[PDB]
Amino acid sequence: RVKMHVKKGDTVLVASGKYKGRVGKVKEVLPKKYAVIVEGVNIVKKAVRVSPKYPQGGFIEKEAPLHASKVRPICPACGKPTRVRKKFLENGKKIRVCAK
Amino acid sequence: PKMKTHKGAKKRVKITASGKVVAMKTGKRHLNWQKSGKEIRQKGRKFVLAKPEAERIKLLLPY
Amino acid sequence: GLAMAVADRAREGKLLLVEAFAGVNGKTKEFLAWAKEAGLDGSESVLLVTG
RNA sequence: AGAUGGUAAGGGCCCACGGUGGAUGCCUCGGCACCCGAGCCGAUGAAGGACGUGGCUACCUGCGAUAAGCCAGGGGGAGCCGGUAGCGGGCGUGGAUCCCUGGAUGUCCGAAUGGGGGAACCCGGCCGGCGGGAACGCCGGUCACCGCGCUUUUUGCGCGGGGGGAACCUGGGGAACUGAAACAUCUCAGUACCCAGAGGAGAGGAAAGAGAAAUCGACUCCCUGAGUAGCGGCGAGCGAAAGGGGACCAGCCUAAACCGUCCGGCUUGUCCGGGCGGGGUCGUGGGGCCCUCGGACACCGAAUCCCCAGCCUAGCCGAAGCUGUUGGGAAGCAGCGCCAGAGAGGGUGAAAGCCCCGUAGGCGAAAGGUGGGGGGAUAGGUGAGGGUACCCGAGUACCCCGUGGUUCGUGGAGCCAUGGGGGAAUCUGGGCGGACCACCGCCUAAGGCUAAGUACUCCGGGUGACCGAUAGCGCACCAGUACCGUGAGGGAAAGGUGAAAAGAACCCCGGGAGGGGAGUGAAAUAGAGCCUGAAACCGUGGGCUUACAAGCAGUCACGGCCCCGCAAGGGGUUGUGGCGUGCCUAUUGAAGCAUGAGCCGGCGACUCACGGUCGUGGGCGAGCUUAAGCCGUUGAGGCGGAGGCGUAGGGAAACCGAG
Ligand SMILES: [Mg+2]
Ligand SMILES: [Mg+2]
Ligand SMILES: [Mg+2]
Ligand SMILES: [Mg+2]
Ligand SMILES: [Mg+2]
Ligand SMILES: [Mg+2]
Ligand SMILES: [Mg+2]
Ligand SMILES: [Mg+2]
Ligand SMILES: [Mg+2]
Ligand SMILES: [Mg+2]
Ligand SMILES: [Mg+2]
Ligand SMILES: [Mg+2]
Ligand SMILES: [Mg+2]
Ligand SMILES: [Mg+2]
Ligand SMILES: [Mg+2]
Ligand SMILES: [Mg+2]
Ligand SMILES: [Mg+2]
Ligand SMILES: [Mg+2]
Ligand SMILES: [Mg+2]
Ligand SMILES: [Mg+2]
Ligand SMILES: [Mg+2]
Ligand SMILES: [Mg+2]
Ligand SMILES: [Mg+2]
Ligand SMILES: [Mg+2]
Ligand SMILES: [Mg+2]
Ligand SMILES: [Mg+2]
Ligand SMILES: [Mg+2]
Ligand SMILES: [Mg+2]
Ligand SMILES: [Mg+2]
Ligand SMILES: [Mg+2]
Ligand SMILES: [Mg+2]
Repeated sequence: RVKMHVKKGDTVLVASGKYKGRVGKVKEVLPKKYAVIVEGVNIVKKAVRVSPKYPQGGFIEKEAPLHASKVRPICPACGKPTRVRKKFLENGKKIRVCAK
Repeated sequence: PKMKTHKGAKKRVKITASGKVVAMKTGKRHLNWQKSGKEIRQKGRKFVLAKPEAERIKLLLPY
Repeated sequence: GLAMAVADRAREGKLLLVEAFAGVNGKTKEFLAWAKEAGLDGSESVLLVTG
């Protein structure tokens, strides 16, 4: 509980470091470690694979998780905090001064 | 906590208004049999002390 | 000590006896503006005593 | 004939570099302390356990054969199938996972309770079901004991009890060391411990009180009274009360006389007794019965019950920034802005009010727990005068013998309690006011209940001139564990890679281990019990040095050799000469053949509380100062003269007083 945070799975900007300013859709969000997967931080893994099954695994430089605080949501206007407004029924969330 | 006044000493010694201690003359109750009228009279009056005066002060302090 | 302290700060010439308070409500902007015209640029710590 | 460089099997000193080892620094989920909140659980089976449960499960956690969980009501709004990745297979906006409330299931042990028992095992009776099911086995329900009321009897029916709890609480028992510089009375102490009981508290409690005021007015706790009164082998020591000031505030039911009634007993009566109802509850004495009053409408009003506010048990909203600049990484530096009832704190690759979480401020409950805070109802309760003299708590008061409590140790020894013996009275009664008498005066025993103020902290929260892994709880880490004991019981060590695992693919030596490349990284003497890495201790390389030498190992001088500097000079080494009895403790005296220390590193010893005494800084000064506590605050101060020290001493005291 309360583990919830900023954004979810959608468009997001990154003001981190090695990939500052960059932008991309957040494909994953692990709340336990409080970090999300985007398209910025991507490091090369040399390991063949931990599991013997499927001989080749990949020297892949896949996406590495990223602290969910360095990433910020976005809309028509670039980079905005998050306000919330209970709809005429539900509970949607509006940006700095616009909808959704 | 709270120094207890030495009752054994108060019942037998009163301090002067100044700072001196006074008590009755010793030897006058038992040894008696037929001593010179001087002795018995000399023993009638109280007296001052010296160093141990300070000692007995440190008892009747709250008093 | 209390009076002496007050008398000290006053002797230096800092004990101001205000009364006018354009600060209608609990809004910092108002005070910051009131203090600005009060001669309080913020370059000095102050003990704002008031009821 | 003479003279004097070289030589190192090894050793020494110094310098560089590594190994070992884990000090120091910094870090902190943990711990400590205080404050506030909250406070019982159990035969509807508790506390605490055993066994079992995941597709693959060793342990922890969760759960209980429906066994990482099932049903429903809320909360929440994208992810989820615990720590836990991987093989393998799924769930989620038709709103899951998670959190809060209720419910269901809940093996076997355990108060354990059908019986037995070496706890988690073994064996049954009664009813009903299952398998062909009479022998066998399984499943559901049920059967322990004790207490009280019902049951006329027997047997049954119902209600309760049992056990657990860190500390606190009451009652029944109850030490010794130690102090007294011995010891025996005393002290330690009614403490430790044992035992039974009670619940968020317990106890105590509406005067047979206190004690001298022709006064106060239950009880409990805090100031004070006071180290006073007293106690005491008058030794060591022990140690009240009244009164004043505060918190809190609360007062009630019954026994008896007397009336009705039901039951059974007999010596049959106008009665004895038991059960129930009415009546009655007092110390200006009260009540009963009869008479008179008009004696009814109101007046009092719960501690019990009903509704509600509020509160705990999940949560939600929530102001304000963007580009440059150095870097592995901005939040640092710069430039130009903004919010603030929010500039507390935490995180984000480093140093952030405006990035994330928050904070100020303000929202929220279907359900469950609390709730006189507010309101409502019910119980119960309210008067006068005269007469009558009926009643007012029994092996009790009272007295004596033995004793405990109290400040009271037999003291002149009362009072409160009571093991033994004797043993009354009912207001012309009876206790007490410190032996006794008298007078004056307080109070109504021998029946019970009563909130609050008070104590404690297993549990939750907040805070800290509290610790920071040899500290802090014994335990920051799967610790009451490993290990040690037959058993009570004893009881450790052990934390840190990095911003991210990007945890080093692939080649080479090798059996492996471990290395050398390469690669990741800002960093690899950050490379895996891996941050910082001190010291003892081990080792290689280099400078100087030593095989005719005698010693607390050093110091003083000269010289040679090696190294830094423009020079003079400074550093390392030691050839020769001079001089020289280690440290500590204990002692009249130690180099001592007196004690202690193998070496390094870390933990380790004059504190605090209250009271006293002198000095001292500072405020006030015949005055000075407040204590509990109330108000305020949320790291604010203020009020509060009850009380204490001082202004007069002297005497044993009556008393007198600059004497
Ligand atoms: Mg004479
Ligand atoms: Mg005094
Ligand atoms: Mg080397
Ligand atoms: Mg259980
Ligand atoms: Mg299995
Ligand atoms: Mg698992
Ligand atoms: Mg019958
Ligand atoms: Mg002894
Ligand atoms: Mg002895
Ligand atoms: Mg005693
Ligand atoms: Mg009580
Ligand atoms: Mg109090
Ligand atoms: Mg007291
Ligand atoms: Mg004592
Ligand atoms: Mg009655
Ligand atoms: Mg009545
Ligand atoms: Mg006595
Ligand atoms: Mg008796
Ligand atoms: Mg009574
Ligand atoms: Mg009570
Ligand atoms: Mg510290
Ligand atoms: Mg053994
Ligand atoms: Mg390093
Ligand atoms: Mg030299
Ligand atoms: Mg020694
Ligand atoms: Mg000797
Ligand atoms: Mg000496
Ligand atoms: Mg020696
Ligand atoms: Mg010796
Ligand atoms: Mg030795
Ligand atoms: Mg002192």
